This record gives sequence, C-alpha cells and structure tokens, in this order.
Amino acid sequence: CPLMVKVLDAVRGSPAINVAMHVFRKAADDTWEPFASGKTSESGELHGLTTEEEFVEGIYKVEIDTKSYWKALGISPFHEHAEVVFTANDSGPRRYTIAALLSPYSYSTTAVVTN
Amino acid sequence: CPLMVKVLDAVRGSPAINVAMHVFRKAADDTWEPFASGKTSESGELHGLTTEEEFVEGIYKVEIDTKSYWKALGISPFHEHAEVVFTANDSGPRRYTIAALLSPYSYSTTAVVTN
Ligand SMILES: CCc1oc2ccccc2c1C(=O)c1cc(Br)c(O)c(Br)c1
Ligand SMILES: CCc1oc2ccccc2c1C(=O)c1cc(Br)c(O)c(Br)c1
Ligand SMILES: [Ca+2]
Repeated sequence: CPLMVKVLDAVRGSPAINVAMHVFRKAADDTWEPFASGKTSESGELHGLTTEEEFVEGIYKVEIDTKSYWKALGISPFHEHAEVVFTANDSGPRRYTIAALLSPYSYSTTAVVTN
Repeated sequence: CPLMVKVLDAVRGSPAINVAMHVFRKAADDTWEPFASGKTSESGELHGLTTEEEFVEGIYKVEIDTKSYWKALGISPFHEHAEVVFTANDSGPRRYTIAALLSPYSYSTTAVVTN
C-alpha cells in the first residue's frame, strides 16, 4: 500500500466514514487526470488506491469531498472540498499516509511518510 | 476589507512573510478565472485583495504558495501549495478571514466569517 488516506471528524471525535475522494496526477498538459478514487471505510481509512508499479513520481492531488460529508450530518460547512497537492519523490523507499482532520470551518492535513 | 488572508509559520512561531497567493473565481464555463493576488506583509497578513463591489457571489479558490516559502528557508516541504475553495456571499455580503498555519509536512486552514 504505497498511498493511503485517513480522514477524521473533529466535531464528533470519530473516523469520518463514507467520505468520497478522487486522486489525480498532473499530466504533461498541466491538466489533472483521474488516477484513483474511493470512499473511506468505517475506520476512516481508504486503502488500495494504487500499486507500487503504478505510483510513479509526479504531482498528485487528493480532492476530498468534505462538503457532502458535512451535509449528510446536517452541518453547514465552509469549504467546497479539501485539496491536498504534493510531489511524490522516489528517492529511497517511501510509503505515504495522507491524513485530514475535518471541522465545518477548518481542516488540517498532514503527511506521514515512512520507509 | 471583505477578504483577508493570514499565514503563520509553526516552525519559527512567526508570521509567514512574503508568501505569495493567487485568488481565482469559478467562471460560468466552470474554468478558474484569475481574481486577485498578492503577498503577505511583515505581519503575515494580506489585505486589500478585493472590494465589496468586486467580491460578488461565487466559488473562490485561494492558492497559497507554501512551497516557495519553505524552499526560500532551505526546507523541502511536502505540499505544492495550500488551497482553500469556498462559496462566498451566497446569503448576502460577508467578510472573510482565511488563515493558514504552515509546517513542512502539514498545514491547517480556517475561516472566520462575519456579518
Ligand atoms: C491532519 C490529520 C490529523 O490531525 C491531527 C490532530 C492531532 C493529532 C493527529 C492528527 C492528525 C493526523 O495526522 C493523524 C494521522 C494518523 Br496516521 C492517525 O492515525 C491519526 Br488518529 C491522526
Ligand atoms: C489555520 C490557521 C490557525 O491555526 C491555528 C492554530 C491554533 C490557533 C489558531 C490558529 C489559526 C488561526 O485561525 C488563526 C487565525 C487568526 Br485571525 C490569527 O490571528 C491567528 Br494568530 C491564528
Ligand atoms: Ca514510487
């Protein structure tokens, strides 16, 4: 699992379940092409997005549909979504966890990059 | 001042000075039209991006160039930028402060909306 995404809810103190997201890779045309997608599990985690062979260096964007998450709960959000844009670099072995912590008017994201 | 952006550095405990950012507005054809741009001052704040008449209803994106900020300090950060996308003024004019707190592998954004 070269890339995993985990989403947490700071209002309810729980995993953010059934959160949809799409992952894009930047194309030579400087356009965003779909690469992978899914919805978070009951643990708030989305595994199996890609494979080691498929996850090459480049610029990736994870677009998390936070607005639909807050709407299903009845809570009025600020953001249309949460975009996380980063460069994947293949110098030495690296596995990536992208995490997002969600509030209606705030979000935090961090990367946990391990060998 | 209907839209202000404040950026802080969580490594140094200081305002994030001279941080560039670009604001875009979603056009009718679903493309991002340039709206305004600027750099944070010595207080980490960017004022004067727009006016009440220019800042109409719509979907806006703030793209903060955190990568150039970190690289100028000798740090290789994870993210290409910190983006904030939100609907503005849908229930009438509001004043928006967009704040971002920056670390090399993490950022947070929040919005303070007043009427
Ligand atoms: C931006 C997402 C985020 O917000 C936080 C606030 C306090 C502490 C950790 C985090 C955090 C994480 O990165 C995080 C990452 C992993 Br992996 C976890 O298993 C758990 Br749990 C939390
Ligand atoms: C994501 C930006 C952010 O991160 C935080 C972490 C702890 C406390 C406040 C913040 C915070 C702010 O919103 C913030 C907003 C204003 Br306005 C400020 O003048 C100051 Br200073 C900080
Ligand atoms: Ca790789």
